[PDB]
This record gives sequence, structure tokens and C-alpha cells, in this order.
Amino acid sequence: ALHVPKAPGFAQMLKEGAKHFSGLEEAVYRNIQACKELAQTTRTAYGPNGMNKMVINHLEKLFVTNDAATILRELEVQHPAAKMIVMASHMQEQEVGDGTNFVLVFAGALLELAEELLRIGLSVSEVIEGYEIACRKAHEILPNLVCCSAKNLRDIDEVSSLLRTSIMSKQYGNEVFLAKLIAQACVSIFPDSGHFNVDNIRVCKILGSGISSSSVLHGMVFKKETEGDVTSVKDAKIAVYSCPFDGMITETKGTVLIKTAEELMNFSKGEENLMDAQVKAIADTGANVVVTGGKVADMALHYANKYNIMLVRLNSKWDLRRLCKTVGATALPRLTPPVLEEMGHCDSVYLSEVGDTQVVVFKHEKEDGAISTIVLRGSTDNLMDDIERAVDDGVNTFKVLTRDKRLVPGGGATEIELAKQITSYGETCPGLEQYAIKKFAEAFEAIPRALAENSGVKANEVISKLYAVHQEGNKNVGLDIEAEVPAVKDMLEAGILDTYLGKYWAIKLATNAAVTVLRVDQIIMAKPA
Amino acid sequence: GPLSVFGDRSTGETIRSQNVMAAASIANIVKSSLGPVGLDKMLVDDIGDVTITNDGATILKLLEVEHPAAKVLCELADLQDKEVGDGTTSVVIIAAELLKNADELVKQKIHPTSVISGYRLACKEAVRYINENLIVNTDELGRDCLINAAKTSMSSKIIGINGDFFANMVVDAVLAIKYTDIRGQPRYPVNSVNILKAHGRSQMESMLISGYALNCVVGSQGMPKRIVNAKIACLDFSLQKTKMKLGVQVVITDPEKLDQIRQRESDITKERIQKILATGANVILTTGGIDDMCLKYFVEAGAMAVRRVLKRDLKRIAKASGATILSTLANLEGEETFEAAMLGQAEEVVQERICDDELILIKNTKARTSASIILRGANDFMCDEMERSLHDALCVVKRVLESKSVVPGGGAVEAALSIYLENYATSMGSREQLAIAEFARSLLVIPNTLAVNAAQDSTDLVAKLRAFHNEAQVNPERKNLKWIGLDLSNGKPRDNKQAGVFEPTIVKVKSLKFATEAAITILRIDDLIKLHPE
Amino acid sequence: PVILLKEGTDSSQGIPQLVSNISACQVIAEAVRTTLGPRGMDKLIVDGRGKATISNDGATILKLLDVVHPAAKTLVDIAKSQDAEVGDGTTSVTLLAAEFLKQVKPYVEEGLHPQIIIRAFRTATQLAVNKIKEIAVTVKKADKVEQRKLLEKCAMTALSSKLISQQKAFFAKMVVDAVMMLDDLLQLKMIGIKKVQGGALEDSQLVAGVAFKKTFSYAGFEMQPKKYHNPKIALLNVELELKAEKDNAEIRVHTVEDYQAIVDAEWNILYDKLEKIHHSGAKVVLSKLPIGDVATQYFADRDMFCAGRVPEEDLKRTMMACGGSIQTSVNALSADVLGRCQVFEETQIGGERYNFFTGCPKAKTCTFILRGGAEQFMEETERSLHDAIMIVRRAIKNDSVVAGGGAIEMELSKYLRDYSRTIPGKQQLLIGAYAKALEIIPRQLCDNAGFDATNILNKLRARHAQGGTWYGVDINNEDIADNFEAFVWEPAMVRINALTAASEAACLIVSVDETIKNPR
Ligand SMILES: Nc1ncnc2c1ncn2[C@@H]1O[C@H](COP(=O)(O)OP(=O)(O)O)[C@@H](O)[C@H]1O
Ligand SMILES: Nc1ncnc2c1ncn2[C@@H]1O[C@H](COP(=O)(O)OP(=O)(O)O)[C@@H](O)[C@H]1O
Ligand SMILES: Nc1ncnc2c1ncn2[C@@H]1O[C@H](COP(=O)(O)OP(=O)(O)O)[C@@H](O)[C@H]1O
Ligand SMILES: [Mg+2]
Ligand SMILES: [Mg+2]
Ligand SMILES: [Mg+2]
Repeated sequence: ALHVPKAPGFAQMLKEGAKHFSGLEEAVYRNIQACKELAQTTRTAYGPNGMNKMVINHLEKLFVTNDAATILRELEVQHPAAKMIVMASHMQEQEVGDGTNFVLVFAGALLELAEELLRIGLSVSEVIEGYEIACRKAHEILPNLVCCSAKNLRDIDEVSSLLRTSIMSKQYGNEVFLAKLIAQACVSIFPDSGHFNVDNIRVCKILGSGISSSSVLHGMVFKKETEGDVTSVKDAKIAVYSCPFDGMITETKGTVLIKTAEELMNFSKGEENLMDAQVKAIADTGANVVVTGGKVADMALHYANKYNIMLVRLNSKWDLRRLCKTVGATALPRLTPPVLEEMGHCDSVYLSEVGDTQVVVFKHEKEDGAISTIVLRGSTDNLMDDIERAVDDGVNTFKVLTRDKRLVPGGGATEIELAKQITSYGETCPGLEQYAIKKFAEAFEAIPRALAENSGVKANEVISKLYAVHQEGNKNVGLDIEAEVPAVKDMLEAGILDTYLGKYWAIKLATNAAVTVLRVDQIIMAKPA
Repeated sequence: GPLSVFGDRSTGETIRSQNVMAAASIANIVKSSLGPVGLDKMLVDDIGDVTITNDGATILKLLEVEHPAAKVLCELADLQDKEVGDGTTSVVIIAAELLKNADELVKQKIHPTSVISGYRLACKEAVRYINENLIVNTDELGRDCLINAAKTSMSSKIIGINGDFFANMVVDAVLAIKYTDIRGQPRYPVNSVNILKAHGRSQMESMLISGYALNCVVGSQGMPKRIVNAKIACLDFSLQKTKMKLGVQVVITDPEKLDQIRQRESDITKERIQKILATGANVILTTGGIDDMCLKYFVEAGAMAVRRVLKRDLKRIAKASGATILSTLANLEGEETFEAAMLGQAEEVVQERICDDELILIKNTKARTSASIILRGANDFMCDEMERSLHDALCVVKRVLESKSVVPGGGAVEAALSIYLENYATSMGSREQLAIAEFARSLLVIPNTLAVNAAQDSTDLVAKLRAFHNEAQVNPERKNLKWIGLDLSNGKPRDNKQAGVFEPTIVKVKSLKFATEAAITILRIDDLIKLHPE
Repeated sequence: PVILLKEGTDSSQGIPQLVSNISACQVIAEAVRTTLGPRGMDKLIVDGRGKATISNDGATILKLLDVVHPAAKTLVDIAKSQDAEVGDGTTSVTLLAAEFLKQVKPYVEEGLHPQIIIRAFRTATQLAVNKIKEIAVTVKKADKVEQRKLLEKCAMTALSSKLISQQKAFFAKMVVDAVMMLDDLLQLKMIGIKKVQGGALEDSQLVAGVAFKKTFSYAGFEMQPKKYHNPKIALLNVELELKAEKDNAEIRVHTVEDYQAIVDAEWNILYDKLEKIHHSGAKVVLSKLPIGDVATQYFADRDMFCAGRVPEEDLKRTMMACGGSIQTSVNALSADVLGRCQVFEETQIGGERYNFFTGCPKAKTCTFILRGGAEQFMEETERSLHDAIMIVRRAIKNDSVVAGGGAIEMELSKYLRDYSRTIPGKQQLLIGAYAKALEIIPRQLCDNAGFDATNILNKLRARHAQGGTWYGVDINNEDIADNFEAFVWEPAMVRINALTAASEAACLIVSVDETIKNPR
């Protein structure tokens, strides 16, 4: 009697390296513990006082950021329930662009409180019922917590004040500069129609100087050089070709069949005369700049130099398309001269040297266009990548405001008001659902708690102050990070605001992820290949 | 290369940085166990053997240190524990911080001799300034001074909140083992208080025994387990069937002698036991063994015999009861006798059942008062940590009673010394001046660490402390500010002399002297030759 | 049962992680400390292949160190960024960043919030940057003799740390002539730097023209002449040799007369190209593409010079110097597309043969020809000249000068001490630490020189508070001096970017609170 044998049935028929977990203890509680560990890995990065993390992935690439979704992507999350919470966070990133850390924090809190409720004696079904009804109540409530609205997205000061909050959590020290830049870019590329595309905001990261030397450019920048002798143009007449800058050849095998010394003597002269004719037709359309998506031939380059045309070679097709959008041109698959409509224009096209890097700039002078570039300067590539992520946050906030212009107070004010109202709803709801409603409410407290802990103050006093002020009636009051002691202030009057849609989607996705993790009861992992 | 030594060689800033790194490692191990908000550590001995502790000396003894400059600080903590009994963590922290700042100066190319001269000057003047300005007489303060010193030592230990009661126990025990000898000087010989551990009832259920507690039991179950008017015989010889010594042989050539010789082998011990019992001895403690044949004599007499008692326990029971430890029943007349004057006395001797075990209690001994303490906790880990903490408290009370001076705690002394020495450095040279300023600044690592462990703003708190102490040293009307230190339960300075946060002067003085000696020894090293083993 | 992360994930978190990051940065700084200043030393690093690189340049040294610490990679990165944006200050930036970190290490250990520290760093950086822009000396005369003196002094300063310091007046004059003959873009590809082993530093030279090494000549190249006194120069991208007229070309004949016609046709194609080149009047012919033996001998018979496989960069420099255009076709060889110089020659320079185009008055190009006794000697000479050249370019575009020897650092440290003594008291300590950190530059100068940095820094702190802003370390006298009068000049942007990069790196490193290494 010195060995316990596998029980007859599934335990014996299970494969060698496979695992099977069943029940509250082996499955539910272990999943909740994993999600809790995940939320703890990302909690200290939440908010303006949130700290950065230095993640090294399996490829030894370095990420310095406090962006939750980025940290999650670069982590090797291997527990399946944590993977599910990460999927929720990435869905938040896809739908909204900001709020991934809210999703993580809130999901982890819901799951911890769900474990506590299961221990006190509620069933996963009742917990899920209460969580769903409380998410519905939160969605019913949030529209009433909306405090302000944008009222204009063509301005540059209002848009900066609106994007500052989203670009403050990331890059707290320097946020007025970044909000100015991102507002300039967003309103440059904002068309008279209410549709806004975030891919039309381009970001060029050039080593050298620092974040205060960054700038916006109404146009495009390419870390390229020019193929020919011309480097500058002041009234660009750009002609864009998706084809190479070479003589067209057959898609079927072509052979030069010579049968006479005369044909042999004349073939190459005829080729160059053909090239000269092609490029001269292009130059005579007025084009002073040619942009080819393919290669350039030496003879064609020769004749472009002869006829004073700036030649640019863009390897990428997305780059070619975006340049076409920028200049108002059409990519021609043939080397035929462009018509007056197929041509593009720029107030200037020139080659410059930003730092060590050489760049070709298609710059409009007008304060508008279809594409704008943000040239990010910085002393480190990692710093510039973090600032690009902050730019992405600001741009996605602008898009969220184009979709829905409503705003809720930040710094935990909406979360505290939600917690209060949902607690008041659970106190009226009889039956075992009230426990889960009240825990769903208490989960919101995790947001101001995380903000306070990262601010460097006592979260319990901060939360007590917030509850007291929201009981006295102020729904726009949240915590003040610019205070060494626990403090609170009017989030609206301070200008710290979140997006109604951001909160909506974050709450929905966090609740759905928690509820799925709870709905799991048995786990049958396979042998890790 | 040119030097053919069969080993490695570190030289210059390399070895200096290494020494400082080692010292820092040792100090960072223990920094988290400093002050009323410090926390304890687990230590696992590669077999699952567990040790809970806050005592820095214990921690550094249990650790397996490889670097010699770190072995130095471990030995420093050991020496502080031997000579004082408290300060084993503060001394290590201070030595490491002195090393850090002094190596910073040596990097700035202040000569290590100059740093060492400045450190020695600052140590001397800090000791003088303490002795002249920061001491309080325990005579002016009374007995609550002893209670407060014990409670201060017990803060940071697992007998902290129960300090209100453990301090009374410690003070009563040290006053009980107080004895005056020739030269009429009062002596408090701790390590004569016996400390036994028995997991079980709560800490509050720990007992102070007016008398003595013996980790022994009676030798025979037929013997009584309680005696009231105990006449005690302490023997340093064994009560067994007598065997002729090595140079003595029995060679029989007349079988008629074998019976009497064999019977004599037992009758000798029988006669010794009868002589002992004839005087009235009902309790017989022995360092040696007691055969069953002898235990039967004790049983029939109604006496309590105890065997394999420890020599030190026996010495203490003898001193406490009035008995004389006998290595032999032999007088100056060439005979064998046992006088009733060689007996000791006690108002009771009982075998008490503590938890699942049994021990012996000798209660109310005359000719002296003695003290034992049975610590009662939840398991052996708690009991061992309580023993160590209680040893610290006993040593502290002993120092307070020997030297009647105390100083305030909570970084009060270190803040005052930082102020005074940063002002005093201005007079002594120009580079020794920097060395003295760095000594002063190093002293602040104690309140800094206290606040860090309390999870408070170390910068603000220590700045407020230094402001108070500067006001005290520049305004003669506010000299009572010297007594201000940290209140780590609220993160606010406080008059620690009125709060009762007292330390024996000897603690801080010896801490400073030993830390300075260690720092000087480590700083004197500018090369290292580590020979490859054979 | 199931772990959150992959087995092998190494997570360092908290105050120990931050202190360790600072210590790694201290290591990286130590690795370059001794290269700072006129008494600075060079470092020898060796690769796995066994090839050694010898450099005083901090960016180079740190690129060569295989740094893997995530926090210490940041110093390498900011040294790269400094070399990019300025071209000088690479050691200073690393020293400053590490010293900021060292200065805040005590507070970090004592629980100071990194946000507070980074706020102080940002504040002090903005203050010091504005103060540099304020006290920087900008001569408002736009005079050419004084602007050449200014560039010459800035270049001598940038060179007073290298193995060419004993020829720094020579090399500074050459660097200034070089960057003053360039076009508006001041492109580095327009300055050629040849390294010819053999010869002395003073034997190095600048050619107001272009020069490049002889390129795989065929037979008849020795029959060609090697000096021309007013040549016209044909710059071509043309393969001049008997070749398949095209790779997808196939001749098909059914007659021996047609066969012979085809042979003669190939020959006539080549000969017509060569005859056009000959009739353009060009006595020198350069092709980015090969020039065969037939063409070589043709030109030798016509007493012309030909060089094929010329590198593209040397061709573009020849173009910018002589004043023609590069031709893929030889059918329009006009005097507008031909190039011209007053002298062309092929001479021997230390074991190699070099073609010199000299006498170009319209030259927007120059070629450095550096001599020396070792590959790495010449490479570090090139790096020194690159420092000087980048300095001269930045100065040309913004002649705003401060003084060196630690003068500017002592002035900013004084100013920031003053500012810190006027603020609440938490930022006071941190900005005072910033100030104390700025003193690492004169301290390291004195250290590398073998002085008592302590007495010299006392003297400097005294002289900067008595009135006087350009007082710094005097190295040859082991004392202090007005470095602006001693002409230890440094473009203001150098130190501006140094402070910016160092402060940004320090803020980043101090903002990181956790490091998570995934298993590979
Ligand atoms: N100045 C501020 N004061 C208080 N809270 C702020 C401030 N700026 C941003 N926040 C809060 O930080 C939170 C978002 O921080 P972030 O780390 O970006 O999380 P998420 O990834 O969920 O957007 C929100 O609750 C927002 O209100
Ligand atoms: N009640 C208290 N308030 C503030 N400080 C205290 C208090 N009790 C003890 N301390 C301080 O804790 C420090 C170290 O205590 P501890 O770690 O227990 O012993 P040691 O370090 O002497 O081995 C001393 O400087 C002491 O002054
Ligand atoms: N002749 C000189 N006397 C004193 N200091 C000098 C002199 N020349 C340069 N320096 C100082 O040395 C530093 C630059 O040394 P170097 O290592 O060459 O430059 P960097 O490290 O900035 O690339 C600057 O502080 C500069 O002012
Ligand atoms: Mg955000
Ligand atoms: Mg103690
Ligand atoms: Mg330099």
C-alpha cells in the first residue's frame, strides 16, 4: 500500500501529458487566481502615476511602456483564463483603443469578489446572474453620469483639452505638448464629413533631439533619398506610377530576335530613344516629381535627370497609396503621362536631413489634407515607441469622440458614482442576486483604489472621501493626483474626462470575460506541443 | 602576467566597490527588520528546518556568507550581541552606510587615511556629545524607566503588543536575579534566568517562576512528584553500582570472597545514599546518573531524585537554595559524610505538566531569589523567537540597571548627532571635514530605515526631525527638543523621552564604536588576493 | 497547477530593481569615463573574429560593448542619439545620465516617488536649457573672418581629445575649409575621406577636388598617360566592352556573310560608343561600370584616360567637383554634361595609386586623404575628423557658443542651486542633486588629468559665485581659467542636446518599476 492508482474511467484513459481540472477548487478558483495574478502584473501601470515596465520578449526585443495591452502582448501568458482576460483587453484595444487596463483591473476585481461569494455560499449561476444584471444597471446609469460633450472637433484648443486626459495616463510629465500635436494632426486630417480614419495619421520616429522637438507635418515623410540629381521642388506636379520606371516588357517570355547586323546595331539606340520619349512625355505634362512603386532603370533615371524631374522610389504599396491620398494623385500601372486629373500636387517636395536620417518630404503649406505626419524626435527608440503609443491613444480618443461626443468624469469619479448607484440598486434587489450586485458595485472601487495606490497615498481614505462627496451630491469629484495626501477635486472643472464609449465598452467586455471564466467548470488541457 | 601568484587579484576602486557591495548586501538583508514596524524573516536550512526571527545577529549567523567584507559585518552583529545584547541590526546598517559614504569620498579621491581620521574624530565626538547632552538618569526616571526600556527593546519583536506584560516579567526577573557580591557593587547576571519553551497556551499565559524551572523529571515513577519543605542535595557525582577504577583488579583465589565483593559493589552506593538521606534530604539533584537500585532507595525513602541534571542548572539551584554542590562525600578527616548544612531549601519542589511534557519547579528558594520564565506560544518557531526577544529584553534591562543612563529612541540620537557633527566638521581640516560630514549623514540611515519600514515619507519625516534638533541646538530655550524622534504609528515626530522610547546609552555608544571599527577595517583594503584552493 | 506565465520568466520588481538599473548605468558610465577631455584615453575592444577597434569616441565604445542590460541599453541609445543629432558629446551624455541616476539613488532607496524625481528632472532640464540659450555667446556681426575663426576654435575644441590633438590646428583648418566649400545641405557624402596606410598625420591632406584609388585596370592602362593639364571629363554609367547586346537577345543567321556582319556589328557598336566618347573632347573617362580591355587600349591609343568600376560615391563627388553630369548614354556628350578640372594626375600615395582631380574652382566637394601607421589609427583619425566636421556644420548653421572645460556645467549648477534654494523643499533636494550631478564633467576632466578635482571644483564654485561664467578647468596648468578667453569653445546645441538626452534617459530609467524577461 504505497501508491494510489488512477481511478477507473477518464483518469486512466487520459493521455500522458494531458491535464483535467474539475470543480470549484481545481478549475474555478485556479482560474480566478490566475486572472488575479494578471491584474496584479498590470495594476501598477494604471493612471498618470502609473509606472513603466521593461518587458523583454522571446526575441530579446525591449518594450518600455505602461500600456496594458502592449505589456500583455509581450508577456507569455500561458494560463487559459488569463488568456481569455487578455483577449478581452485586446478586444477593448480594437474597439476603442484605450481602456485595456480598466478591462483588466475590473475583470480581476469581479473575479476575486466572485470567488469570495462562492466561498460564502453562492452558486456560479447566481453570481453570473447578479453580475449580468449589475452590468445592465451600470449601462443604464452611465448615460446619466455623462457630464460634458465635445461641442466642436474642428477646433485645436478644445480638442487638445479633450485628448489631454487620454494622453496623460501615458506620458504624464509632458502632455500639453503631445495633446497640441495630436490635436493639430487630427483636425488637419478631419474631413467635412464626420468620418475619421486613424491610419491617415502617420508617425515618423527619427533619432535625435527630444520629445519637445517633435512636430506635425501636413503631408508625408519617407526615410528615403532621391534616386536622381534633383532634390527640391517648390510647386510639385507629382506623377505616381505603381509600375517601375523602366521600359514595359511582356508577361510572356520576351526574346530579342536579331537576324541582321542593322537590327543588332539599332536595337539599343531604339530602346533609349523609346525611354527618352516616355520620360519627355511625362516631363511635358508638367510633372517635376515622379514617384515609382517599383525599380528605376539607369537610362530612365538618366533622362529624368536630363529633364529635371525629381525621382522617388517607395518600395511599399501602403506608402504609395498613402502618398497618392496625400497629394491627390492616381497610381498609374503604365508609364503613360498622367492626365490633368491623375496628377498630384504639393506646395513643396524636398530632401532634408532630420538628425542623422535623410528624409523626403511631401509638404503641403495649407492647414489641411487627407494625411498628416507627426515627426517624433527623441533620444531613445524605446522612448519614441512609447510616445507613438501615446499618440495612438490620443488619435483613438479623437475617433471615439467622432463616434460619440459624450464624456464622463475621470480620476475615478464615474467609477465611484457607479459603485454607489449599483450598491443602492442591490440594497433594493431581494434574493441572492443582491450579493452579486453589491460585489459588482464594489469592483468599481478597484479603479480609484489603483489610482490612489499609484499616486502614493492611502486608497481607503481616498475612497472614503470620494464616497462622502458623492453622497453629498457631487458626481464629478474624483481624486487629485497632485497632492501628497489623500485629496479629491472636481474632475470636470479640472478637465480630467473619459469617453462614454470607452467606459461602456470596457465595462461590457470586462463583465463578459469574468462571466465566461466563471461559466467554465471543467478544463481539459492537452499535452503542450 | 608578471605577478605569478596562483590566484585572482582585485585592485583599487574595483575591490573597494566590491567591499561596499558586500556590506550593502548584508545590510539590505536586515534593513527590513528594524524598529516597531520591522518584520520577521523565515530561514530554511536546506533540510526544511525553519527559523523565524527579527534578530539581526541570528539572521547573519544563520546565513552562509562567502565574502570576507561581509563576514566582517556578520561578526560585527555577533560582537554587538555578545557585548550589549541589542543593536545587532542598527550596528550593521550603520557600518554599511559609513562604508558607502566613505567609499563615495574615496571615489572623489579623498584619501582613505583622511576618511578614517575623520570617521574616528566623528565617532569620538559623537560619543562625547551623547554622554554630555542626550542621556537621562534612570534614577531621575524611576522603575517605569526600566519598563519603558524593556518595551522599547520588545517593539519589533513577536512579544511587542504583549510588551505591557512581558516587560513586567523581564523587569521582575532581572531584579530577582539581582545579587550584590564583594566590592558591594550591584550585579545583574542574566543568563542565570532560566528560559524554557513549551508550545501550547497563548503568550499571555507565559509564566514567571519565583524560584527555578528545571527541564528534567523524576527518575522513577514510584517517587513522589511534590515535596513542600524541600531539603535539597546537589551532587556532582553519580549514584550507581560501584566499579573499581582502572588500576584496580579483583583476582580471586578463594571462591568464598566473590559473594562479599559482589555485594560490596552495591552496598557502597547504598551507604552513600543512606548518609545523604539521613540528614533530611527529600530532593536530590544529580549531574550524573542514578541506577535503578538507587532510585529504589529514593522511592522507599519518599524522596525525589533527579539525574542527568545540567551543571549550570545545578549551579544556579545551589546558589539559589543555599546548597553546596558536592563532587564527593569526603571531608578533611579521611571519612565519608554528608552534613545537613550542605543542604539547600525551597518552599516547594513539584513536577509540573506543561503541555504534553513535564518539568520540575523549585519554588521560593531561600539564601537568594531566583527567576525562571516558561514561554508559551503556538509552536516551536514562536517559542524560539520569543526566547531570543526575551534575551534581548533581559540584556537591555541589565544594561539600564548597571549604567543608569538612557537615551531616547526613534532616531532622536541619530538626528541630534547628524546636526551636531555636520556643525562640528567645520572646525577640523578640510578633507577630514568632509569625512565627518559623511559620518553625520550616515547616522541618518536609522530614522530613514525606521520610516521606510513604517511606510512613511522618510524624506519629510527625517527633515522634520533634523529641523527640530537644529532648533534645539541653536536655541538654548528649546533644548528639550533633543528628546524628539519618530512616532512610527502616525508618521509624526514626538517627544520620545515623554513617550517612553528609551535605549541604554551603551547600545548607541557601542554601536557607533563597533561600526566605526568595521568601516575603518574595510576601508583600509585597497587590494585583494584570492588564492586558488588546493 | 497551471502557471500564469511561461516557465523561465524573470521578473525584477521594486526599489531593488530600480537601484540595480542605476548601478548598471553606473557600470556603463565607468566604461567611458576615462575618455573624457584632453587628458582622455582610448579603449581597445576586440570582437569574436579577433578584430580590434581602438577609439576615444564614447558612442563607438558603447556600440562595441555588447550591452544587454535593458536599463543600461538606454545610455548606449542616448549616446547614439547624441552622435546622430550633434556628432559630439557622446561621452558627456552618458556621464551626465549616469550621474543624474547616481545622485537620485539615495532618495530612491529611501522611498522617494519616481514621479517626483522625474518632475524635478524635467524642471531642472528646462531651466538649464533656457539658461544655456540665454548666456550663450552669439556674435551678431556675420563676419567671415570671425566666423571662420569661430568654426576653427570649435573644431580645435572638438579635436582636443583625440590622437590628432598635436595636429589639431592643422586638422581644424582642413575641416573648416571642407565644410565651408560644401553646398547648403552640408551633406557628409560630399566629403570624401580616404585612408592610405603609411605616412604621418601632417602628411595627411585635403584636396580641393576629388580623389579615389585606381580601379582594376586592364592591359594598356600603363600605355595611357597619367597627367592632363586641362582635361574634359566624361562621367558615365556605361559598360564599355564587347558584350552580349542584351541577355534576352538571340541572334539567328543562316549565312556566313550574315555571321561576319554580326561579328563586325558588335565591334562597330563598341567602336561607335568609344568614338563618340573620343569626339566629345573628353581626355578622361570614368564609368560606374566596367571598361574592357578593348576600350582601355582604344583610349590608350587616343592618348586618353579611362577608369571603370569607379564607385558611385566617388563618381558623384567627381561630378559635384568637376561640374558635369553622369551619362547612361553616350549619344549626347555636350560640354554641359562633360566635367572639367585644371589638373588630373595619377600618383603614388603610400603603396596605392590614386587619381587626383585638382584645380576645380566650382568644387562643392573635397576629399580627405589620411595617412597613418595602422588601419585603426586611420579609423580613429576618421572618427575624430567626423566629430570635428559635425561640430563645424552645426556651428555654421547656429554660431551660438558656450565655453568648455566644465565652465557651462559649473554655471548651470550654480544657477540651479540658486533656483532650488527658492522652492518648497522636496523639489529643492532633487534639483540640488541635478546641480551636484552637473559637476561630473569638470570632476572627470580633473580626474583624467590627474589633479585634485576637489580643490579645483571648490575654486570653480567660488569663481562662478563671485561673478564669472566661463571659468573652467585649465588642463596644462592644473588650475582654472576663463575658458572663453582660452578659446575652449563649444556650440551651445552640444550641451543643450546632452542635457536633454541625459535627462530623458534618467527619467525613463527611473520611471521603470519592473523588468520582465521572457524566456527565449
Ligand atoms: N490627471 C488625472 N487625474 C486623475 N486621474 C486620471 C488623470 N489622467 C488620467 N486619469 C485616469 O487614469 C485612468 C486611465 O489610465 P490608463 O493607465 O490609461 O488606463 P486605461 O488603459 O484603462 O486607459 C482613468 O481612470 C483616468 O480617469
Ligand atoms: N516605539 C518606538 N518608536 C520609534 N522607534 C523605536 C521604537 N522602539 C524602538 N525603536 C527604534 O528601533 C530601532 C531598532 O530596533 P530593533 O530592530 O528592534 O533593535 P536593534 O536594531 O537595536 O537590533 C532603534 O533605533 C530604536 O530606537
Ligand atoms: N582644451 C580643453 N581644456 C579643457 N577642457 C576641454 C578642452 N577641450 C575640450 N574640453 C572639454 O572636454 C569635454 C569633451 O571631451 P570629449 O571626450 O572630447 O567630448 P565628448 O565626451 O563631449 O564627446 C567638454 O566638456 C569640453 O568642454
Ligand atoms: Mg488610457
Ligand atoms: Mg532591539
Ligand atoms: Mg568631443
